[PDB]
Amino acid sequence: MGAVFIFVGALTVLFGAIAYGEVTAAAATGDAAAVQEAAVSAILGLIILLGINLGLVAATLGG
Amino acid sequence: MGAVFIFVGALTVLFGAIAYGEVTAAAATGDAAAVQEAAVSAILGLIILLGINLGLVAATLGG
Amino acid sequence: VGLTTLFWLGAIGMLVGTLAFAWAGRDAGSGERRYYVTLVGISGIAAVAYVVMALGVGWVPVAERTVFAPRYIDWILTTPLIVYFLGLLAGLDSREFGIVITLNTVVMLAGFAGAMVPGIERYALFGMGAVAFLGLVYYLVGPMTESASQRSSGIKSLYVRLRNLTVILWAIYPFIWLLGPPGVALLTPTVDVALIVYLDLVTKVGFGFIALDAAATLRAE
Amino acid sequence: VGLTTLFWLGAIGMLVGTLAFAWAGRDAGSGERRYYVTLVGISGIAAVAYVVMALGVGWVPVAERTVFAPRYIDWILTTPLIVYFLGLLAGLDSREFGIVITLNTVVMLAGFAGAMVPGIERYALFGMGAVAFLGLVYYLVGPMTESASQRSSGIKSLYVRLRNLTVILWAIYPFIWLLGPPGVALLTPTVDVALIVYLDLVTKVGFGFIALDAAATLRAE
Ligand SMILES: *C/C=C(C)/C=C/C=C(C)/C=C/C1=C(C)CCCC1(C)C
Ligand SMILES: *C/C=C(C)/C=C/C=C(C)/C=C/C1=C(C)CCCC1(C)C
Ligand SMILES: CCCCCCCCO[C@@H]1O[C@H](CO)[C@@H](O)[C@H](O)[C@H]1O
Ligand SMILES: CCCCCCCCO[C@@H]1O[C@H](CO)[C@@H](O)[C@H](O)[C@H]1O
Repeated sequence: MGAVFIFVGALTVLFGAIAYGEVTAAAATGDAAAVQEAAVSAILGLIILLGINLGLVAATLGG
Repeated sequence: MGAVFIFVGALTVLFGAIAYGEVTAAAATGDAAAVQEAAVSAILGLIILLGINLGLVAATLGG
Repeated sequence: VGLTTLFWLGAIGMLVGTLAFAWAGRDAGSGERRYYVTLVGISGIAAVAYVVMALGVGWVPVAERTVFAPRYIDWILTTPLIVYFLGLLAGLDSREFGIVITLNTVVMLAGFAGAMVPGIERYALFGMGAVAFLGLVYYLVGPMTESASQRSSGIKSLYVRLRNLTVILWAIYPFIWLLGPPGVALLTPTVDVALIVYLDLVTKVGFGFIALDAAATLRAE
Repeated sequence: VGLTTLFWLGAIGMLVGTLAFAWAGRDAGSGERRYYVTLVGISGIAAVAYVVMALGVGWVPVAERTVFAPRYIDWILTTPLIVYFLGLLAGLDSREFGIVITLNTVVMLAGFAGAMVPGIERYALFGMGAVAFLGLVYYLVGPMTESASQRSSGIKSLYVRLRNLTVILWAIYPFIWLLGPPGVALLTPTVDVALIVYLDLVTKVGFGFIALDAAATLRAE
């Protein structure tokens, strides 16, 4: 389970970094609507990511 | 495990909704930097949320 | 969603737990009573603290941020009750109880003090809390686990499950402190509060429900 | 991070899996060979598809979005291999294999076709895929599970674990289709690609590693 968890924990921060980069890039623009757009994507993406990680975990540490 | 998962799945979308509301509220402002700020918080928050959900799941469906 | 709305959600969640723990305990003999009472204290205190914050009390301005005194006061009162519950399962003696409650109290006192300090030296207080927390974790996974391993199967199993919930989840709180308003304020006040509501609910009410579920099973075989 | 960088990460992840599956299989007798070969095909095909996208090929403009033909072509080729692997574990006969591969192929064909359709009628194609997917899930958790339950303990256990991984995770793909560029485009192209890389890696390489770990254990007792 260990290798599974740090895989999950590490990919989450790596996904968060990608999402953050998208938000900062949109921020550099000065367009508020662009940032909202990148942010809505990041939020939906992170929610889906939970589903994936939870799915992976439930599937491997369940039976 | 079922009641645990839909608890996790439902609180995630509820957290995503709060985060999204914060981003839209910042968007309504027209300030790009404000949106980045709300977005960075949402991203960090969602990453921490994965940790909580994963922690809860690992702890209950592990032994 | 406003902060007060989140605080009200916290209060309701804690009340629901408290009612559940009280009623589950109505079916309890001399040996189990103290566990149910402990759970009631844990969620009851938290419920009141959340009401206090929802009613707009204890919001303390610190430099350019807002710290919630009742949050830290709740933790000071309820975390030693959680440590107590764990120690009962583990079969600790008074001297062992004294050590872990002391380590626990240092964490919560340090964290509260640090949150109330405007200057950079608040991180020294955080650091003192963080070291004490590593000591508490050691006690939980080492000595306390060894003590628990001498008890019945059902008891050892509950201890490990609650120990794992506690160690993993309590370890998240200092990151929320660091990233939230008391630290570098990268989490908004709203996200900070929302994360803490969820986390408090799992560490108190989730903890209790895991215990309730195990207690019913042990008594039914 | 650019799209091509993500595609390269996908290709490397798939290559690492492919090398692992090939080498693990070097230790394999007549009974286990086909499973290892199947895993190599699954991750190998995916590795090449990712290279194709990383090299900037197959990026198809559709209205105001970009659809990746090699993504859908990969799925058309590799998902029936995953269904095949599961069917082997379950102990299916040719007629049973034919049903599930057919249902699987309808999902992937419908999803690819829908992604390539500019108009609102692409959701009808999605819908056709979604219904076929519910049929596939039924087959996986019903008939195929019943077939698997007649085999050895070690085999039934691997089947259920891989079945659970597959059903839960494959169910996420249509939501990414709907929320991403092919649907309402709420996910950016980058987030869309990043989610699919991770998901593909778990459903192919994670799947394979779970199988590798079980195979070693069965052979070592
Ligand atoms: C019901 C409330 C619970 C279980 C609260 C737990 C809070 C902690 C484990 C806090 C730990 C902290 C550190 C380890 C460092 C200093 C900051 C703290 C107090 C947030
Ligand atoms: C290695 C790649 C894998 C396992 C791909 C799996 C993809 C699916 C399960 C896609 C399913 C879809 C639906 C159920 C509806 C139509 C849209 C699809 C094709 C994305
Ligand atoms: C909320 C429910 C938690 C119940 C956990 C019970 C764990 C302790 O178990 C109790 O200890 C008694 C001795 O003190 C003994 O009579 C029995 O072992 C048991 O009743
Ligand atoms: C990647 C590793 C997956 C190996 C899974 C093996 C599952 C099937 O098991 C194999 O089936 C043979 C009959 O065909 C028998 O000789 C044995 O049951 C076994 O070798």
